[PDB]
Amino acid sequence: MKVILLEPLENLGDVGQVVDVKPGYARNYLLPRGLAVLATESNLKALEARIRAQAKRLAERKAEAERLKEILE
RNA sequence: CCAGCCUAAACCGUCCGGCUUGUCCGGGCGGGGUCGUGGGGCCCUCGGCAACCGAAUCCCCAGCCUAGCCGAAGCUGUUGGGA
Ligand SMILES: [Mg+2]
Ligand SMILES: [Mg+2]
Ligand SMILES: [Mg+2]
Ligand SMILES: [Mg+2]
Ligand SMILES: [Mg+2]
Ligand SMILES: [Mg+2]
Ligand SMILES: [Mg+2]
Ligand SMILES: [Mg+2]
Ligand SMILES: [Mg+2]
Ligand SMILES: [Mg+2]
Ligand SMILES: [Mg+2]
Ligand SMILES: [Mg+2]
Ligand SMILES: [Mg+2]
Ligand SMILES: [Mg+2]
Ligand SMILES: [Mg+2]
Ligand SMILES: [Mg+2]
Ligand SMILES: [Mg+2]
Ligand SMILES: [Mg+2]
Ligand SMILES: [Mg+2]
Ligand SMILES: [Mg+2]
Ligand SMILES: [Mg+2]
Ligand SMILES: [Mg+2]
Ligand SMILES: [Mg+2]
Ligand SMILES: [Mg+2]
Repeated sequence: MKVILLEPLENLGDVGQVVDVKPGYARNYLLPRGLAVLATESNLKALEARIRAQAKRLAERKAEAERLKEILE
């Protein structure tokens, strides 16, 4: 069972991270407690989004602060 | 006997719901697509088509079905209860 978890669990790993688990642990616990989600191709593709989103957002907030330093120095 | 066809998916637009604004997550609608010389999508170059095909869908008609109608040519005698 592949599931991207939405919470840092000492068991599995950190948020957003994808990891393998026994189906039971997922179907009967992680899933209902919302702690994690199915690594479905649909959701997985949407996870590639948040990465690119903030990979841009950060590589631009900092990218803009590259000119401010380019003048005060 | 005779005959071949429509979609799902990639792709684009829209509507509603969702987030952490992304050619992004889902749902419905429309466009796109449909085959084994493998085909389609998206990009570059040629018509930027009159045309050529065309129904298993509609519309009119013929025909046919459910009543009908026209239709040739004979008389006499005889037996017999009756020709
Ligand atoms: Mg489908
Ligand atoms: Mg598509
Ligand atoms: Mg669109
Ligand atoms: Mg859509
Ligand atoms: Mg709607
Ligand atoms: Mg909305
Ligand atoms: Mg959409
Ligand atoms: Mg469609
Ligand atoms: Mg078509
Ligand atoms: Mg079509
Ligand atoms: Mg084809
Ligand atoms: Mg080219
Ligand atoms: Mg052209
Ligand atoms: Mg052309
Ligand atoms: Mg023209
Ligand atoms: Mg006729
Ligand atoms: Mg007939
Ligand atoms: Mg009749
Ligand atoms: Mg008569
Ligand atoms: Mg008669
Ligand atoms: Mg006599
Ligand atoms: Mg007689
Ligand atoms: Mg007599
Ligand atoms: Mg007689």
